[PDB]
Amino acid sequence: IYSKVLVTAVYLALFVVGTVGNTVTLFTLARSTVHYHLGSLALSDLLTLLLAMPVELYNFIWVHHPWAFGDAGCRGYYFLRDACTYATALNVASLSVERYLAICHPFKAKTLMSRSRTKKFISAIWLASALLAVPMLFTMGEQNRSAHAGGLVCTPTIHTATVKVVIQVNTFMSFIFPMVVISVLYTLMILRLKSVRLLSGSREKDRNLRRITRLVLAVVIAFVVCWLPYHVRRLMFCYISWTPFLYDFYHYFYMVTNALFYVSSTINPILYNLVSANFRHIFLATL
Amino acid sequence: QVQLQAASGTIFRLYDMGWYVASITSGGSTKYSRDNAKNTVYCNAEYRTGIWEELLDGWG
Ligand SMILES: COc1cccc(OC)c1-c1cc(C(=O)N[C@]2(C(=O)O)[C@@H]3C[C@H]4C[C@H](C[C@@H]2C4)C3)nn1-c1ccnc2cc(Cl)ccc12
Ligand code: NA
Repeated sequence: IYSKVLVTAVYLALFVVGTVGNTVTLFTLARSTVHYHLGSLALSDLLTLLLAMPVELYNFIWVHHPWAFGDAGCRGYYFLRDACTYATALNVASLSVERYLAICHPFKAKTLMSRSRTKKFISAIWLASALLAVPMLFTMGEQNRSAHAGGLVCTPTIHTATVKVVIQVNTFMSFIFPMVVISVLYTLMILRLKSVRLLSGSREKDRNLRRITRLVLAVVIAFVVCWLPYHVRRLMFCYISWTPFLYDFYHYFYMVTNALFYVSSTINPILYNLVSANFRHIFLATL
Repeated sequence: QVQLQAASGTIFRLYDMGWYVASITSGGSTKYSRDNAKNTVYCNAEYRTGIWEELLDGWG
């Protein structure tokens, strides 16, 4: 029991901070190209905190058995977590693309990223994320488990070998591919930043660009810290078929990776206020 | 932080140095002599203190 209250208190703290911060971020940003991407990130976070976490607390932390949400809920819950996972990584890579075009091709960017085209590119991202999460719908189901007391459970309903293929494919599409593109574009930007005397031809616009680029890079580092351990846990299920020491190391590594999933949804608003003076004043005004 | 004498202090990069008459730039393009490595050229110098900072000019 003692572990349950410890985990439950950590989740509640994240839910309060995350909910208020992302909700304010939406209105604060409301009243330009950067603004839409940060808006989309706030929305992926709100879904994660409002829908995924209440299911996790009831049917995982406190009531292990039996599953209480029905077959449909079992399928819906795994589908949501994957859909949020794709949406976050895709937004951060696209946000990285907008910074790179501003620094290395300033004139070309004006047409390439236009407000009308920005609204359309974000719609595609949400549509793509839901489509990539469709396979987990079919992988998971609700089954009556005989005689570990027998009863209704949410468990994989396909062969265990095929399940491993689904987990590995998601790791590459959701994490490895985004990291390669983000690494290459940021490497290029820093080489330009360390060389050019003035960007955009004025001091004020140069100073503005450097501050915004620094803010986005902080978003990237927080993303790598939270998500990379989570993929390593998933990769252990596939390749790591124990003593008392090893058992405990695996138990705690699993719980730590679960908390990190929610921490990712709460970090951004905090970063925005620290890095930017202007956002803080408007945010403080709205909050 | 920047000090003018040759320049020393905490400088990420030095850009346009000239006599205030003539000016010299990193790479040597000039309008009216420079030792780029030595950080040596009223004397006014353009500089930056970090990669993320704004461009500033300081006098000696
Ligand atoms: C053999 O697996 C591991 C070996 C070593 C360390 C581990 O995690 C830290 C894992 C591991 C990974 C998953 C792991 O990520 N399952 C899933 C999950 O998210 O729940 C299940 C199963 C599939 C589909 C879906 C989503 C993935 C992958 C539900 N579960 N899981 C564990 C499986 C079995 N016993 C374990 C014992 C300990 Cl002490 C710790 C972890 C264990
Ligand atoms: Na998110």
